[PDB]
Amino acid sequence: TALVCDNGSGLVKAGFAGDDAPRAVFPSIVGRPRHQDSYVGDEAQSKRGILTLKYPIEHGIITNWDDMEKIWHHTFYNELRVAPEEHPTLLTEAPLNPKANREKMTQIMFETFNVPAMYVAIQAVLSLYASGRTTGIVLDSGDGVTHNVPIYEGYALPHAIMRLDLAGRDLTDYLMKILTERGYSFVTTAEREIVRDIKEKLCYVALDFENEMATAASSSSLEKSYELPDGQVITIGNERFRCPETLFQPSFIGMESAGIHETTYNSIMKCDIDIRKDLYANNVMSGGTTMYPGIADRMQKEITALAPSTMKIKIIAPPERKYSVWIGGSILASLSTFQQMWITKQEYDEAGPSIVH
Amino acid sequence: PKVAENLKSQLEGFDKSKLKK
Ligand SMILES: Nc1ncnc2c1ncn2[C@@H]1O[C@H](COP(=O)(O)OP(=O)(O)OP(=O)(O)O)[C@@H](O)[C@H]1O
Ligand SMILES: [Mg+2]
Repeated sequence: TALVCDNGSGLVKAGFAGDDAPRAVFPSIVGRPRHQDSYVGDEAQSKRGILTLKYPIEHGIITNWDDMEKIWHHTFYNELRVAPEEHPTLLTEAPLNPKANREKMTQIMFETFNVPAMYVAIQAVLSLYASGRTTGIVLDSGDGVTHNVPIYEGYALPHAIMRLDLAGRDLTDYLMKILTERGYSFVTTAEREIVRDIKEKLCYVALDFENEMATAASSSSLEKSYELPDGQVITIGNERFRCPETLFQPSFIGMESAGIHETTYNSIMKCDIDIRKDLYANNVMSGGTTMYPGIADRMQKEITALAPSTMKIKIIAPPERKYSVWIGGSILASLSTFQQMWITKQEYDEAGPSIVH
Repeated sequence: PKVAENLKSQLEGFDKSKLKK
């Protein structure tokens, strides 16, 4: 059988090809004994007191190989429960990943785990392949990085990619910060979870930000209540959309980036003029941080206004967009016509990690 | 110059309904 594994800063979604949903979903963290012997995932989170925590993937790029090596070990043996020697493994990388990083992924896959074969693809491509498409621009928005990724006939256009170094993680802080600013106490990492649960259950993108500011002030209709595990009722009103707006107006945390809507526009205008129309109608979204209600609506509005007045603009926000990366990699890796794309061990033995190119 | 077109076809034609649960 073929394995599918998506390596995020935030979450390692894993499982088997031909499945519609990953069996293993866990934080992307290696833990080691602080003093005086190692855990991965939810077991590294639950024992964060006596273990030194680490995010080997931060911002999409694998930064430390021993840690990520421990996280691949754990994916095989604990979460999935497989012998890696007998399964093709499709691994996903970030956009604009350095060659050296991509060479090291292959070198390690054939040499530590001795896979029968492997392939690497690009997340954005995989969320496109999931929606039925091979052309278009994908908004990929995870825990620690965000991307615009244009794609023509199956392939990402590297020179036209755009990156926003702000994702779900940054919107949690900002919220945490904002509720703090209003009398509340949210310091430790382990209180963060509360705020994150506030962020996901309750936050939303304002279709128009100033109308919405006007609405939250003139009425109680947008006020929400959430009950801490300690007993207090936090009533949030405008916090609900002020948090996610940071995607479109990042200077809410002090950045210089334009929002995900201009970067969607730029990333289209660095493309062949004749493919542009196809991007505009195929603007698919993906990642947990694109899960906010009203995002594809607000995107539509912002692009319409940036794009010539007659341009058909369609934004696709598949209801399962949180897993599309993996869902695309599951589909890809089982089709009959992909099977001879796998780098085999013997191609590798004769060519080296540079074959991955 | 041959590998793409068939993969494109399987990819665009795929029914996700075909994926196990
Ligand atoms: N229902 C939801 N609504 C809004 N945001 C969410 C929701 N669920 C998860 N998120 C946010 O998205 C992030 C996880 O998304 P995802 O699994 O796409 O990230 P990832 O691939 O690990 O990101 P990276 O590519 O940096 O690794 C978390 O920060 C989480 O707060
Ligand atoms: Mg991701």
